[PDB]
Amino acid sequence: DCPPDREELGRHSWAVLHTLAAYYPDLPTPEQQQDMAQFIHLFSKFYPCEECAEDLRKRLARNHPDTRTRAAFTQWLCHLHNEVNRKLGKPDFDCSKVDERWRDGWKDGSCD
Amino acid sequence: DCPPDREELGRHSWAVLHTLAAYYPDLPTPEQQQDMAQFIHLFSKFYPCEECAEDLRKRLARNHPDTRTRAAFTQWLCHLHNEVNRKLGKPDFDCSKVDERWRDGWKDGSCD
Ligand SMILES: Cc1cc2nc3c(=O)[nH]c(=O)nc-3n(C[C@H](O)[C@H](O)[C@H](O)COP(=O)(O)OP(=O)(O)OC[C@H]3O[C@@H](n4cnc5c(N)ncnc54)[C@H](O)[C@@H]3O)c2cc1C
Ligand SMILES: Cc1cc2nc3c(=O)[nH]c(=O)nc-3n(C[C@H](O)[C@H](O)[C@H](O)COP(=O)(O)OP(=O)(O)OC[C@H]3O[C@@H](n4cnc5c(N)ncnc54)[C@H](O)[C@@H]3O)c2cc1C
Ligand code: NA
Ligand code: NA
Ligand SMILES: [Zn+2]
Ligand SMILES: [Zn+2]
Ligand SMILES: [Zn+2]
Ligand SMILES: [Zn+2]
Ligand SMILES: [Zn+2]
Ligand SMILES: [Zn+2]
Ligand SMILES: [Zn+2]
Ligand SMILES: [Zn+2]
Repeated sequence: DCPPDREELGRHSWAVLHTLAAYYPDLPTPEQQQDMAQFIHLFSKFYPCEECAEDLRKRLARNHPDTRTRAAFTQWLCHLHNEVNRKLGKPDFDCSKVDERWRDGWKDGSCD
Repeated sequence: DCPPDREELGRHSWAVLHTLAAYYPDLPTPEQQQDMAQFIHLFSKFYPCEECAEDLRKRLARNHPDTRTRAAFTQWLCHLHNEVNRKLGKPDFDCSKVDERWRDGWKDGSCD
């Protein structure tokens, strides 16, 4: 029960972000589309890893969140995460698997 | 690497929320105060535990986030969490300890 470090906070943050994405509507209202884009922007203002937050705001200044549908947003966010992975020398996550990882469980049923 | 369940997602969500609070400014601008209140409201719209999110929106409809300073917000959020703890038959967290838990580490140095 110590304050989470960069690694622990980062993992939990992605878990939160990818989970919210995984359950976002397939057919969001215009308000939901605006709200979710604003949510990601606000996260970028307050994420307390200052280097991380700066990096993120830079990225979002060009690459605005795609919140048009669940499919779009889950893909958008998976790609954003892979950009961070690449910076940190981590492998790309296969974005075609984003639903298995964050909603449905692996196809082999190992999460059932 | 399975989709987090209610318990795992909840723990990580509180970790994220209390950490953002712990590092929020002592002297936030009016824009930061509005932004952080909006951030909490948006979280309440998208948190995918539907019972949880409903519960939260109900609470926030009366008890709006206090984002006036770091001290206020960390306390506000600790109290909000304790309301949820109480519903779930968990003990109250001592809010006077919120900085030890989420920023500084325990006074005994066990986190150093
Ligand atoms: C917006 C943001 C920005 C950050 N910027 C920085 C930074 O600039 N510098 C820095 O050092 N750290 C940064 N971090 C923290 C960093 O990205 C990691 O969270 C941290 O290094 C821990 O890495 P990890 O290997 O445990 O797994 P993480 O990258 O935390 O991934 C957690 C899990 O998510 C899954 N996953 C991995 N990639 C993807 C993907 N593309 N899509 C969907 N799921 C995936 C995997 O199952 C993985 O185990 C940032 C975090 C966030 C949320
Ligand atoms: C906004 C929100 C709402 C939720 N609503 C529900 C709900 O209606 N029903 C439901 O079943 N679950 C709900 N959850 C999930 C639930 O609150 C817990 O996260 C989950 O049951 C796991 O509990 P836990 O005992 O692991 O610790 P959590 O309550 O997840 O706490 C994690 C850690 O935070 C620290 N902590 C505990 N209390 C406080 C506090 N008051 N202030 C600061 N730090 C604290 C402790 O170190 C604790 O180990 C909600 C979560 C959130 C974020
Ligand atoms: Na660590
Ligand atoms: Na569990
Ligand atoms: Zn690292
Ligand atoms: Zn943790
Ligand atoms: Zn699109
Ligand atoms: Zn790219
Ligand atoms: Zn529970
Ligand atoms: Zn986890
Ligand atoms: Zn106040
Ligand atoms: Zn109360």
